[PDB]
Amino acid sequence: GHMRLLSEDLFKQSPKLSEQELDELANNLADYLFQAADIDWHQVISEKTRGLTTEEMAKSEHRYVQAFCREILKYPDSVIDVALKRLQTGRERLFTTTDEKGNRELKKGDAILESAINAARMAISTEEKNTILSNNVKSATFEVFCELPCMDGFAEQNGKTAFYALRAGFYSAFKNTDTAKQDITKFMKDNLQAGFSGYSYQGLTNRVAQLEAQLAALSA
Amino acid sequence: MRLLSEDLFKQSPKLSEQELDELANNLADYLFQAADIDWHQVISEKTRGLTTEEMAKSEHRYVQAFCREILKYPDCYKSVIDVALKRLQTGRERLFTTTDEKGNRELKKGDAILESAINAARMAISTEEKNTILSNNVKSATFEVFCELPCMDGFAEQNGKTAFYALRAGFYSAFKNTDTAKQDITKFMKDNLQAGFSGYSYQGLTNRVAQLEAQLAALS
Repeated sequence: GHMRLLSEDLFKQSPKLSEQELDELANNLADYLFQAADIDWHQVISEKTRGLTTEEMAKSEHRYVQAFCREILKYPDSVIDVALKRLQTGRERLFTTTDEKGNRELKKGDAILESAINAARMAISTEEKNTILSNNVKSATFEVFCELPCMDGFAEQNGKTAFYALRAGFYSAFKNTDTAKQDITKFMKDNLQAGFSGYSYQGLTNRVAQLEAQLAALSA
Repeated sequence: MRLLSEDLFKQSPKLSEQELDELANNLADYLFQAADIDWHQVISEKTRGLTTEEMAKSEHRYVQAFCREILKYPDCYKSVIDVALKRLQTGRERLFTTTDEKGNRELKKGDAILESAINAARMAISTEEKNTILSNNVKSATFEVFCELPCMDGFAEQNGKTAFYALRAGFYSAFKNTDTAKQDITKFMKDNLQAGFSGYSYQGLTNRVAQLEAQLAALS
């Protein structure tokens, strides 16, 4: 199943999982983690395009440069920086638009580039992403992880300190980018299987209970 | 000293046992002084009635004082004593009654300013008495004065909601019923200052775990 979007029980029934779909769940939760990771596109597109021309960027691939540059369509327009700035200016409706089988012209408008950015996000192979990231993979991949449903309130249930422990155990999770994926999966698996206990606060409370009951019944 | 923004918790261990006890003690004392007394949770107390001659006798000094102060107006018929009460919060600004002794007065209303009556009650009260008047409502009040200390400042933000709650509960349970209460809390205080505060603290639950592991492996 594709639900890592399980609001909580992701961290609940994982404990609690036979090695099969635990190794599975960890693996493709990792795959999801990369696949979702934001690339901060503006530098990326500018550095891939330039110094080319409107018709000639639409020529290449690089699927994503194309997917993004299907937005030369709104109106006329290296010169992509121009596009960016000259667009994000207003949230209102100004820039003209094309007509295919019939006129839809004064429309977005402020596309928020969810149009173009999203298009790109759709058109980029994930590996290209891994390479293009190169150790910013840490903050980005972790940053998808943080907005997961399962991770929804962690910061305020467990506190700042527990949350930082988790970030740091995540960055320390993989070195170097070479094995990045294989690394992260590991971490996911090991946290999914038991836990997440501390970094959980309850996990810790329980850990201490059980841990002093086995320094208790040690009688022997 | 109290009011130490951070230090108190971190630097309380280790003060010499005499200094620790001085802190635990003067601390209980503060919690009890600063306790917000919140009258009108006292109205339904022995005003149920009527409830007429109370103000006459009113064994406990606070009712004697308070009432013998609030009896100088018409008492507000035609909606027990409750009717009259309402006329003085929303009475703003009615400017009504209080005939002396002689005539006039005209009046303080105000609705007027009960604050004279509550000044009466609170000046007519001791702190031990306060302990008495609270009655299992002591827990909450004394706690929400304890969170007003500088050391408690960001406690739920660093350690999270769950720990804040465990801390509360642990505090509330610090005392079985009223008899020994001032002592119990003191013991609890001393108890949590000597060591820690460890969990409830996040960091302390961690060290506590790793140390119970170091005792595990240190022996076995």
